[PDB]
Amino acid sequence: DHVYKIVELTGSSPNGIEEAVNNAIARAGETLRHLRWFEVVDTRGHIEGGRVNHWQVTVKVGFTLE
Amino acid sequence: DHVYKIVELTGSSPNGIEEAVNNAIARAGETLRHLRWFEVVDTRGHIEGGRVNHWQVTVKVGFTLE
Amino acid sequence: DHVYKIVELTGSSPNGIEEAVNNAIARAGETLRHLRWFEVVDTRGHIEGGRVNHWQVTVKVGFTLE
Amino acid sequence: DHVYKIVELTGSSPNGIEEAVNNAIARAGETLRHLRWFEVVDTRGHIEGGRVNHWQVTVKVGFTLE
Amino acid sequence: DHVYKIVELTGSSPNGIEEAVNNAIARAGETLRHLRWFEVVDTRGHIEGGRVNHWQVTVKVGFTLE
Amino acid sequence: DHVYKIVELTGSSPNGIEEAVNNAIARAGETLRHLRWFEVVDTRGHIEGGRVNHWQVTVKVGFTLE
Amino acid sequence: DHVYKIVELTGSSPNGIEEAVNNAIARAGETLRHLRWFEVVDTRGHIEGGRVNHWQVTVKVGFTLE
Amino acid sequence: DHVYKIVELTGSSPNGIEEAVNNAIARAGETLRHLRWFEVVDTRGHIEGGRVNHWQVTVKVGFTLE
Amino acid sequence: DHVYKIVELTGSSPNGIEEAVNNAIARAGETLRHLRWFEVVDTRGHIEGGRVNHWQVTVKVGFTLE
Amino acid sequence: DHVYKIVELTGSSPNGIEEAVNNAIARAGETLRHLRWFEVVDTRGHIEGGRVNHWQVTVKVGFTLE
Amino acid sequence: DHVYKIVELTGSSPNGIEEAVNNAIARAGETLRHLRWFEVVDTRGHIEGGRVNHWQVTVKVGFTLE
Amino acid sequence: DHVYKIVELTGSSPNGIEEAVNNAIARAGETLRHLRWFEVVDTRGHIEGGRVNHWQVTVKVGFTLE
Ligand SMILES: Cc1cc2nc3c(=O)[nH]c(=O)nc-3n(C[C@H](O)[C@H](O)[C@H](O)CO)c2cc1C
Ligand SMILES: Cc1cc2nc3c(=O)[nH]c(=O)nc-3n(C[C@H](O)[C@H](O)[C@H](O)CO)c2cc1C
Ligand SMILES: Cc1cc2nc3c(=O)[nH]c(=O)nc-3n(C[C@H](O)[C@H](O)[C@H](O)CO)c2cc1C
Ligand SMILES: Cc1cc2nc3c(=O)[nH]c(=O)nc-3n(C[C@H](O)[C@H](O)[C@H](O)CO)c2cc1C
Ligand SMILES: Cc1cc2nc3c(=O)[nH]c(=O)nc-3n(C[C@H](O)[C@H](O)[C@H](O)CO)c2cc1C
Ligand SMILES: Cc1cc2nc3c(=O)[nH]c(=O)nc-3n(C[C@H](O)[C@H](O)[C@H](O)CO)c2cc1C
Ligand SMILES: Cc1cc2nc3c(=O)[nH]c(=O)nc-3n(C[C@H](O)[C@H](O)[C@H](O)CO)c2cc1C
Ligand SMILES: Cc1cc2nc3c(=O)[nH]c(=O)nc-3n(C[C@H](O)[C@H](O)[C@H](O)CO)c2cc1C
Ligand SMILES: Cc1cc2nc3c(=O)[nH]c(=O)nc-3n(C[C@H](O)[C@H](O)[C@H](O)CO)c2cc1C
Ligand SMILES: Cc1cc2nc3c(=O)[nH]c(=O)nc-3n(C[C@H](O)[C@H](O)[C@H](O)CO)c2cc1C
Ligand SMILES: Cc1cc2nc3c(=O)[nH]c(=O)nc-3n(C[C@H](O)[C@H](O)[C@H](O)CO)c2cc1C
Ligand SMILES: Cc1cc2nc3c(=O)[nH]c(=O)nc-3n(C[C@H](O)[C@H](O)[C@H](O)CO)c2cc1C
Ligand SMILES: [Cl-]
Ligand SMILES: [Cl-]
Ligand SMILES: [Cl-]
Ligand SMILES: [Cl-]
Ligand SMILES: [Cl-]
Ligand SMILES: [Cl-]
Ligand SMILES: [Cl-]
Ligand SMILES: [Cl-]
Ligand SMILES: [Cl-]
Ligand SMILES: [Cl-]
Ligand SMILES: [Cl-]
Ligand SMILES: [Cl-]
Ligand SMILES: [Cl-]
Ligand SMILES: [Cl-]
Ligand SMILES: [Cl-]
Ligand SMILES: [Cl-]
Ligand SMILES: [Cl-]
Ligand SMILES: [Cl-]
Ligand SMILES: [Cl-]
Ligand SMILES: [Cl-]
Ligand SMILES: [Cl-]
Ligand SMILES: [Cl-]
Ligand SMILES: [Cl-]
Ligand SMILES: [Cl-]
Repeated sequence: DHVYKIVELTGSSPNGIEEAVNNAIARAGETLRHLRWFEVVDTRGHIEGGRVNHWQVTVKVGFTLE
Repeated sequence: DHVYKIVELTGSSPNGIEEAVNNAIARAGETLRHLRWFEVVDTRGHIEGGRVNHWQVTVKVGFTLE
Repeated sequence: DHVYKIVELTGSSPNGIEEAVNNAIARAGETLRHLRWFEVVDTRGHIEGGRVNHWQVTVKVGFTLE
Repeated sequence: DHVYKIVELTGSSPNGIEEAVNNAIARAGETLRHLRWFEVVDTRGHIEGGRVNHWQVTVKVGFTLE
Repeated sequence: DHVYKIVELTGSSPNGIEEAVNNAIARAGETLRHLRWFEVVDTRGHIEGGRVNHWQVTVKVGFTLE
Repeated sequence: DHVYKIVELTGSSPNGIEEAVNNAIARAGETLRHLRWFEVVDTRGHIEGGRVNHWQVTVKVGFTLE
Repeated sequence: DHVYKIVELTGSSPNGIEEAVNNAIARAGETLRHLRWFEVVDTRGHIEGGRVNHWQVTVKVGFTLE
Repeated sequence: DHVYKIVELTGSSPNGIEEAVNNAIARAGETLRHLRWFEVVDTRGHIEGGRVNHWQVTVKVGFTLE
Repeated sequence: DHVYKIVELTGSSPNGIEEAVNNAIARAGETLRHLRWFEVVDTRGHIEGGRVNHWQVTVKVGFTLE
Repeated sequence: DHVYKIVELTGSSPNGIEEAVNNAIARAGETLRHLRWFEVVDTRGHIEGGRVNHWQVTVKVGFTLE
Repeated sequence: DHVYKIVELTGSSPNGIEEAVNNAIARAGETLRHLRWFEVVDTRGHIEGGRVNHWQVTVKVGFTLE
Repeated sequence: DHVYKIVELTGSSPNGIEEAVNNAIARAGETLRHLRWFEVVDTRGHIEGGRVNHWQVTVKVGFTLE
């Protein structure tokens, strides 16, 4: 039966990890269809002043190809 | 002296990463004894609609065998 | 152009992942200068009673050497 | 001269590993062109009753961009 | 919500890879309950004469703890 | 705030590593927009006679989705 | 044929690496049966004063399930 | 006691994974002696038309040196 | 006898990989002493226009502590 | 609460692994303070004649920053 | 059809990465036959004065056994 | 200048890790020439009764080809 595609995206947020991945999954939902699962590959961030100003979570999203 | 066992559990939460690991550690605490440390091995999730509905954190938990 | 040094630090917090990394980055900012980016290498923790009492996030922080 | 794109797909089959990858490569062949090589990244599966009902092989497929 | 345990088992078979994992999953199903997914970690084997006499596939099996 | 996509490309050159990645980035720039960073994942090549005739560098390219 | 379970243990010793793994295998031998092979995953330790006071070797032990 | 050498071979087959490794092991058995164990390192393949025409399993074979 | 320290630095150059590492090693040579070996951990870069404007090679440098 | 720094050192000894790491930890203890834990990253060595004359164990040492 | 052997060599050069691998492939072509592909495993080097005097690229070369 | 070959051997010993590698390096020195360095890839062992009877250290040995 089924075939899936896995794209790598990195979501950003000034607020934290969960927010960063949700942004990435929201932006994927706009353009792709049948989002099933994801996997966090990596957590990074930008430092401004002496503080984190962007959390950057890169993520693999699995979705059904029809 | 002592010997430790490491078990692999994956906790689930609709709320996020810290809640998902806490759930895993709570469930381990009911059945095992002398939980000492843990390590996150992996963060994954399920997507429903175009949103994350389950954060799935898999974790290794170390505990003393007596 | 520029050369950067990457140091490995692990931040601690009784509250969670983002707080743990912020602590690490705060302490780095006191002593180093020109902090540019970071990467999370590893999330660990201590368990007291049957609950997490310390989140330990180890992180690599990149900063410009002048 | 040539530049290649690598896409990550996961093929499914109730029958086994080879069949799962063939399904993934068939579905890629429908939409893409000049498939040259593949690499198995990962073998997973779903368990129903106490038996495997889906073999899930994830695969990287390299193809020529023209 | 839910919590899963992941155990590592290595199944054996003189016939090949799918049979080896099925054996492992069968033996897990006898003793454990609510087997949900698995992941192949590793494929090894024993060589007798100049031929493979045992396929050894080590696998991670996830199951719901209730 | 922002969201990035990461695509995997492998560039080719009969001259060497830098040229191979530049080709890949050139070809990505024709079709994609807002290329921000890249990472080398892997260096391979084809041998013809007893000499390298193609350097194949596979690379991950990050770019802003708008 | 045979199906094996692999458990992860970490043995401790104030003396060194071999002693640490032997303690882990001894404690496994008390409770499990048909220990066949082991693999070292990791060597760690505790530092007291400015000296190692515990060698911590984590180890995967494979054993036959009957 | 003994000392072993591990050589890396990749076997090929138009039929599948088990056949590919058997070929590699057969060819090793012709030239080497006392083949004891193997480990799969990697599964790759060539695509011709839109179909797999070669399965290429690379494998590490351990054998006793006398 | 001798004990070594390994620091992680990332060198930059608009020209390529070797120049980037040389810059890192030059800047290490100014401040440290007895540089013995290095290892490349990682090759990254910045893209400006549709072209690489900085090669970023991160490197581990080993040097004798006396 | 607390923040730790992890430094990478490689200790040497003509005698063996434990001696090598002890030398590394001794040299760290002279200069740094509040050494808490270590992890072995890697074991290497130099061969002179047809024998090992230096054991080189590289190690990560964690210590409290105050 | 076929069977390949992979050997691991490390080529050296005072000039850089491409030269180092070419040396390794040249020396392999003298003694082996039917060199098909290679893969860079690792880039290291020796530092003399405060400068790189040898680039050491270790490489895996695949060649047809007939 | 120079070119090195890396071979993978696994040394055995009922006594421990250092002895097992020394055996591997001794057996390599009988047949090969100009052994320069080695790296430990892996520590395994056989369990007899409830005790380790063979320590199996696999090692990569680098030697000059002339
Ligand atoms: C090796 C390397 C890694 C970097 N990683 C990141 C990153 O993960 N996130 C980020 O926002 N910027 C990253 N940067 C950009 C960094 O913040 C940069 O030095 C300044 O943004 C421009 O000098 C990286 C730069 C280098 C050289
Ligand atoms: C390779 C692969 C990985 C998957 N990983 C997950 C996961 O991490 N979490 C999850 O809830 N479901 C996972 N699923 C199940 C996925 O959500 C599935 O397609 C639907 O649940 C049923 O089609 C996975 C499926 C595949 C094929
Ligand atoms: C292999 C190993 C790993 C450990 N990792 C951690 C850790 O990540 N964080 C921590 O607070 N303690 C850690 N500990 C210490 C653990 O909590 C310890 O058993 C008690 O603190 C003292 O016995 C570790 C201990 C061992 C043996
Ligand atoms: C960490 C994790 C990994 C999973 N991986 C897979 C998978 O690889 N394939 C799959 O079909 N389902 C997967 N699932 C879904 C699993 O079968 C799930 O529990 C049920 O499908 C719904 O509860 C996964 C779930 C979790 C939590
Ligand atoms: C490093 C090492 C790895 C081994 N791996 C396996 C294995 O994966 N499967 C197996 O049946 N035997 C394995 N053996 C045992 C091997 O077959 C052994 O030499 C004979 O069984 C007894 O000498 C291994 C032995 C060593 C030293
Ligand atoms: C395991 C494997 C890996 C290969 N890798 C490459 C590669 O990285 N680049 C390439 O041009 N060809 C590669 N080839 C193709 C190789 O050059 C092939 O043997 C001839 O091109 C056709 O026989 C590979 C073949 C195999 C079996
Ligand atoms: C990231 C991390 C890793 C640690 N790993 C270990 C370990 O491997 N062994 C150990 O005995 N203690 C470990 N500890 C505990 C460490 O010794 C701790 O700081 C003191 O024991 C209590 O502060 C670890 C602590 C942290 C934060
Ligand atoms: C990065 C890369 C990896 C490759 N891997 C393989 C492989 O695993 N097996 C294979 O038969 N050919 C492989 N090839 C060769 C591929 O099939 C090639 O593009 C055509 O054979 C000649 O253009 C590879 C080529 C590249 C550039
Ligand atoms: C996950 C991630 C990785 C990045 N890595 C790098 C890098 O390696 N080098 C770099 O110069 N900039 C890097 N950047 C910064 C990137 O160029 C950035 O999007 C722009 O510099 C500012 O938006 C990175 C950014 C992200 C989100
Ligand atoms: C890829 C590579 C790795 C090396 N690793 C080591 C090492 O781990 N320890 C060491 O003492 N020397 C090492 N050497 C140096 C080696 O012993 C060298 O050939 C002689 O010391 C000088 O020719 C290495 C050399 C190369 C080319
Ligand atoms: C952990 C370690 C790694 C080393 N790696 C290398 C290497 O990659 N190349 C090299 O030429 N020498 C290497 N050396 C040798 C290093 O240059 C050595 O300190 C001097 O050559 C003799 O003291 C290494 C030494 C150690 C201890
Ligand atoms: C996955 C696997 C790994 C093994 N690894 C080893 C090993 O590292 N050393 C060894 O002596 N035997 C090893 N064996 C052989 C093991 O000891 C075996 O069960 C008995 O020797 C014959 O049943 C392995 C067997 C399996 C299935
Ligand atoms: Cl990917
Ligand atoms: Cl950003
Ligand atoms: Cl996945
Ligand atoms: Cl595990
Ligand atoms: Cl769930
Ligand atoms: Cl641990
Ligand atoms: Cl802490
Ligand atoms: Cl980085
Ligand atoms: Cl499926
Ligand atoms: Cl590839
Ligand atoms: Cl378990
Ligand atoms: Cl999983
Ligand atoms: Cl090409
Ligand atoms: Cl990245
Ligand atoms: Cl302890
Ligand atoms: Cl194993
Ligand atoms: Cl830069
Ligand atoms: Cl090193
Ligand atoms: Cl590091
Ligand atoms: Cl030394
Ligand atoms: Cl650690
Ligand atoms: Cl190898
Ligand atoms: Cl050299
Ligand atoms: Cl090496």
